Amino acid sequence: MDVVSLDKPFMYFEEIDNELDYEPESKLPYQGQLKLLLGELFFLSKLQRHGILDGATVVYIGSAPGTHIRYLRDHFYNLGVIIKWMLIDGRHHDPILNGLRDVTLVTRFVDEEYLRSIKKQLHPSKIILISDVRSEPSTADLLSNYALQNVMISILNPVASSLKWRCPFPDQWIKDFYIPHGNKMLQPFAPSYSAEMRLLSIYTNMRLTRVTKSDAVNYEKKMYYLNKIVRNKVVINFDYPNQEYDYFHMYFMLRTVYCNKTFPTTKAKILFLQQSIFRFLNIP
Ligand SMILES: Nc1ncnc2c1ncn2[C@@H]1O[C@H](CSCC[C@H](N)C(=O)O)[C@@H](O)[C@H]1O
Repeated sequence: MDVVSLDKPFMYFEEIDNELDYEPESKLPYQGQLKLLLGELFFLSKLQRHGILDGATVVYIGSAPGTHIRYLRDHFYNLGVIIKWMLIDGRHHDPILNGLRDVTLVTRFVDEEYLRSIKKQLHPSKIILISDVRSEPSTADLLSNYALQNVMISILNPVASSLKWRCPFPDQWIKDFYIPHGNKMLQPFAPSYSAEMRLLSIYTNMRLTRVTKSDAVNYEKKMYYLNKIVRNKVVINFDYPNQEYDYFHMYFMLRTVYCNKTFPTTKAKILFLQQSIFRFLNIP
């Protein structure tokens, strides 16, 4: 691999400072669950900092199988953060999520009508929304997914939200569509050439923004450069057992996390955290 020297990785899509023409030419065990757990630990730990997580109910739509969620719940539980978890999915969840009084498992495909019923039952408690719903998917599938996610926000009115965000590819465009305002958080350990990110919103009332076909091209080119060039560098100045970019990226995400244990160095804290995550997910 190519070596490089960085002060920080790209955390949000806007920071990508170069593009590359997509080329059609296209590793870790349970990498999907690792990718989710990191982005959700990041998003939730940022809510912990703003003090809006304590006393909240996390509503996770499309959570099945959700093996990683058991690590989230344990993490904040051991931190003393009071959280209620409600995991709603058509498919069955990982049985590792069984027997937890603060985790409610719901087997159902959410529609507008049901979204109103869970809002009425949770109101006026703080709701935090996490959506990973997906119906390969077509641009029509994505458009329906993103329309449902919008309905999620307008009805559930969460204090904050994390939404699956992958723009349709320009050569599969259909129409302009709208998505919420938010920060486009990049995902370490995503599939080699995935252009998917997490749209993180903290609502002060939401505002929608139009996504055009020229935006689809910007996404394609920036994500390709990120996946082809950036994510294939070794950060030679980084002080860590593994210097590959994705670990550099993971490192910066993990240092926002809270810990009950005290460590002599930030590096020791990240190292302990990374091992704990990997051991639970069965990753060498
Ligand atoms: N309307 C809907 N309501 C609930 N779940 C939905 C849905 N549409 C799609 N899904 C779910 O979206 C999921 C996409 S994959 C989800 C992965 C999950 N976050 C994990 O932790 O492993 C599927 O499990 C599918 O059942």
